[PDB]
Amino acid sequence: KAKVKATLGEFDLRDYRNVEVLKRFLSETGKILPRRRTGLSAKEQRILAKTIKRARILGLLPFTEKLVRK
Amino acid sequence: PITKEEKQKVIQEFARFPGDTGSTEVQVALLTLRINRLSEHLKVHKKDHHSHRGLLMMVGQRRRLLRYLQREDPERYRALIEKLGIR
Amino acid sequence: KRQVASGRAYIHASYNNTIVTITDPDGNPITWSSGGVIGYKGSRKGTPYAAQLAALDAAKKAMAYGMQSVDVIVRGTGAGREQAIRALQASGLQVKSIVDDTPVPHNGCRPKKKFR
Amino acid sequence: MRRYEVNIVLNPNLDQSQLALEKEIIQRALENYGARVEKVEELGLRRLAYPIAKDPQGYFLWYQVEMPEDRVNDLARELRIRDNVRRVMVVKSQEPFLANA
RNA sequence: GUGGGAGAGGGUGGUGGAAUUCCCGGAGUAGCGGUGAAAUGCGCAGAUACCGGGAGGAACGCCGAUGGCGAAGGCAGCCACCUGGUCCACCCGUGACGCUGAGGCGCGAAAGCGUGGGGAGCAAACCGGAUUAGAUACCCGGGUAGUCCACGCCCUAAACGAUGCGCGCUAGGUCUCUGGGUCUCCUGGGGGCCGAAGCUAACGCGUUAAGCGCGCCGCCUGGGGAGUACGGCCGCAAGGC
Ligand SMILES: [Mg+2]
Ligand SMILES: [Mg+2]
Ligand SMILES: [Mg+2]
Ligand SMILES: [Mg+2]
Ligand SMILES: [Mg+2]
Ligand SMILES: [Mg+2]
Ligand SMILES: [Mg+2]
Ligand SMILES: [Mg+2]
Ligand SMILES: [Mg+2]
Ligand SMILES: [Mg+2]
Ligand SMILES: [Mg+2]
Ligand SMILES: [Mg+2]
Ligand SMILES: [Mg+2]
Ligand SMILES: [Mg+2]
Ligand SMILES: [Mg+2]
Ligand SMILES: [Mg+2]
Ligand SMILES: [Mg+2]
Ligand SMILES: [Mg+2]
Ligand SMILES: [Mg+2]
Ligand SMILES: [Mg+2]
Ligand SMILES: [Mg+2]
Ligand SMILES: [Mg+2]
Ligand SMILES: [Mg+2]
Ligand SMILES: [Mg+2]
Ligand SMILES: [Mg+2]
Ligand SMILES: [Mg+2]
Ligand SMILES: [Mg+2]
Ligand SMILES: [Mg+2]
Ligand SMILES: [Mg+2]
Ligand SMILES: [Mg+2]
Ligand SMILES: [Mg+2]
Ligand SMILES: [Mg+2]
Ligand SMILES: [Mg+2]
Ligand SMILES: [Mg+2]
Ligand SMILES: [Mg+2]
Ligand SMILES: [Mg+2]
Repeated sequence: KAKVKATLGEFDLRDYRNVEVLKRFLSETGKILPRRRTGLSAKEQRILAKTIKRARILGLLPFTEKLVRK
Repeated sequence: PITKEEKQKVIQEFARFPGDTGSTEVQVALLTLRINRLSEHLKVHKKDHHSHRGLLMMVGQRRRLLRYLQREDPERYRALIEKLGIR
Repeated sequence: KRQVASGRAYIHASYNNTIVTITDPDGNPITWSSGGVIGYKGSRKGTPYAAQLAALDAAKKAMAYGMQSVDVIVRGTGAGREQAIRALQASGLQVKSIVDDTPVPHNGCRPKKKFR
Repeated sequence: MRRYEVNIVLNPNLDQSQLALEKEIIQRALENYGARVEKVEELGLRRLAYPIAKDPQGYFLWYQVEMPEDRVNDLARELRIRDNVRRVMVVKSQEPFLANA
């Protein structure tokens, strides 16, 4: 399976406003994806988590979602 | 907090000679500056205990340097103390 | 006396019971059923067969209301949490979609001694 | 004076009199607290991920400013007191940490 | 000193969503809940389930790790402010200014105390239902103090790495966090795992020493009696030394 960073550009991990690329790092639900599927380093993941939370509070990223087909 | 403007102001104020950075006088000056900053931070925020431990250690280091200065040259020690208003 | 022709179906399954509430597209319920609505009384209500029978009874009451297309919502975990959906699929109601919306807190409340 | 970024999400359904009024009130709040406005980006209508104040959408504003530190919280409060302003997040500016460089 | 860096380190104020409970409303019948079975309990004054709205308290899912920070206790949503510690590079400044530390002083999980707030969920005591030879328990339904906040006490613990602090010396390999570098790699500084020499009664330790040395502090001298008695000190008390 593909990891998120593998298929992506040279993007800002500190931009909480870019929903287009921050959406890639959320799961089918609103959960933040682990490092196994994001292909990020520890520091990169630690920054991405805070930026994702920032975007969530701004109503840009979903706090949680609903699972399908279950 | 303490930016490079205020820091360099104090250093150039307490230098034994142009270019000196780590003289006992300058060390005690910067120490006392951070001491007063923290002690004013501890006038409010009485429940900040870890910063108070840091203040204890800063007081200890300043007192050790002052003891050393008093042991080596008492006159420069008196000048420093009167200039900073301590003890 | 409603002629709803389409709606949602919520399956609340626990380890002590399973209940199905069939509702309209804007949330108001139409019919419902459970392991106690049908004959079973005690722990028998938590068996997958009771869940199947409850889903089927609720689906037939929905037929009485005139239900054809159904969207499924699932909350909770227990025996027959899936069997309810299987019977609901083969009940004669065209299943639109199945969704698991089990409510999980963000670590807000302290659980009972059983749950720690 | 430090560099900050003010995000403002307010009611989308405003017309031009109301929107210009709220924006000029934000401007007066920035003036009164010593906020030098370095740049501005107005996104406007956007689809929220979750409903905010019973509305599935919101109107967005982003201001990069330079203002004194001890006034940021009071400025945030005064910006929040307005009814139509539903979200205020003031963030200290930072450098663009990149990835997959 | 200069210039960079990582962080649930601490304090203050703000702020977000999920969930529980409760209240208002809509729609909707006959049960829900609970267990190994059950019953107390709740429901026709309309519950449970579903939808919308409101209130309030407490805690921060995914990220999260075998991770990080702190002297220890301990510290996880986000934002801002105030502030501590620490690491690296430059080789710049002072010129032994050092290490340890009886006493003292400060900090010190939870529970507990006092005054005043707060109170969703949980829950000692307690009230019931079961189980059993009996049930004063485990299991179920309720439920007060408390848990939460402000301020002042309390000074205990498996307060654990059951390993005091500092420095130097003594094979490496492997995983990792964070810096620097001419960036298959090297070089610092933390977190683990194997394992040289050596140590150990053995288990095991082994550059994060329980190895080889040095400095200083604390403590030990068979078990029970007993962390008891008396005395003193501290504490509102419980009680602690
Ligand atoms: Mg049952
Ligand atoms: Mg507002
Ligand atoms: Mg912190
Ligand atoms: Mg903090
Ligand atoms: Mg009602
Ligand atoms: Mg009744
Ligand atoms: Mg009754
Ligand atoms: Mg009654
Ligand atoms: Mg209340
Ligand atoms: Mg976890
Ligand atoms: Mg800092
Ligand atoms: Mg030199
Ligand atoms: Mg010289
Ligand atoms: Mg010491
Ligand atoms: Mg002592
Ligand atoms: Mg204590
Ligand atoms: Mg306590
Ligand atoms: Mg109390
Ligand atoms: Mg309870
Ligand atoms: Mg009995
Ligand atoms: Mg109980
Ligand atoms: Mg020793
Ligand atoms: Mg590197
Ligand atoms: Mg450490
Ligand atoms: Mg190492
Ligand atoms: Mg190693
Ligand atoms: Mg050997
Ligand atoms: Mg070993
Ligand atoms: Mg050693
Ligand atoms: Mg030994
Ligand atoms: Mg003793
Ligand atoms: Mg004896
Ligand atoms: Mg005792
Ligand atoms: Mg006594
Ligand atoms: Mg007395
Ligand atoms: Mg006792």
